[PDB]
Amino acid sequence: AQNPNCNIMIFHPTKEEFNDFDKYIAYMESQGAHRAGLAKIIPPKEWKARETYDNISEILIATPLQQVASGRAGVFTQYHKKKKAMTVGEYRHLANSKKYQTPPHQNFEDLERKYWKNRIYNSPIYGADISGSLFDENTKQWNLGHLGTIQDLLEKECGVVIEGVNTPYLYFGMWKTTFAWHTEDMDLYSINYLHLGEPKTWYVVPPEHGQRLERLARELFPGSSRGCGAFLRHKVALISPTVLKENGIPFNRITQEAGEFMVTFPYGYHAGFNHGFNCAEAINFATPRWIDYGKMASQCSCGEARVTFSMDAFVRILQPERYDLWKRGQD
Ligand SMILES: O=C(O)CNC(=O)C(=O)O
Ligand SMILES: [Mg+2]
Ligand code: NI
Ligand SMILES: [Zn+2]
Repeated sequence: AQNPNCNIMIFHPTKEEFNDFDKYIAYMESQGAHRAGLAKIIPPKEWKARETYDNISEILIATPLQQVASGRAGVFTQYHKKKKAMTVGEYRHLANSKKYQTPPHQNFEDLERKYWKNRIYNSPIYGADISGSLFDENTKQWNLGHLGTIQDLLEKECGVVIEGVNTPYLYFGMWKTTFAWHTEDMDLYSINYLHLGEPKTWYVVPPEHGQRLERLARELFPGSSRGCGAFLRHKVALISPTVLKENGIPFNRITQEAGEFMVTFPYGYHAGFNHGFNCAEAINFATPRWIDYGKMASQCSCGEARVTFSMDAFVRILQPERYDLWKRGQD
């Protein structure tokens, strides 16, 4: 079995290997990449997402989110307080202000220490889940706005035609902006490109060990656990690497830099933080290997998780028994 220790693998495709997305994902899996839950893909040196980032300041962040923490430094939840709209130019200024800027640090490890020590004492502002793309339409390889859709994959695999579309989202981050522990909707894959700015640190649990994370989460967030049998779908809970190590949960960490892709694999729990002002783009996708994960994905039916239009068909077709109860949570 390839990659039995579930290490995060890093790939360096040639420009020739960068032509066929599906084939390259399947190659990575042949080498065991999926076992980690997360892989890094460094694009060929000839490749570019677009010519420059000079003209992005007028993108609107219609609902910036202030991420307010509660709990203790290594075990906390965050809630998202909606703030007034601002442009990317305004947001970049805000991220760079004395109140919100990255502190002096030695290296990524020192910054990671400072994040876990101090995150809860600040409330950074995140521009998340903004429908759109920063890939030039003329970028033909690994353009996250031109991937094959999850609906077409399900049709090709299963023969059922369904409604729904599949489009990318932009994330504008600052120091301490945080993504809570989660898997993707319907345990899909995700791909994330860091277009510009400061890094993003990721933590990931191997898919084969996801239930160990869930068990710990139920212990650490006991009221949330009683409220919902899939409360990690709410995307609000954080657990530090120190805490994971204390409880014997297998995980790995890696820092993504501007110009690099990360792929998360089905049922790979992941969490992370941004080092400073940055812009990422991400999208879910599917492969044939995903189908069985989609059929087994947990679902939130308490009403908190509230997700896209397109998830309806996935639940309806892959999880008909759950559909009724899940839909009640949706409405
Ligand atoms: O970059 C972020 O804030 C969050 N991204 C993801 O969880 C992802 O790409 O799956
Ligand atoms: Mg603009
Ligand atoms: Ni994700
Ligand atoms: Zn729920």
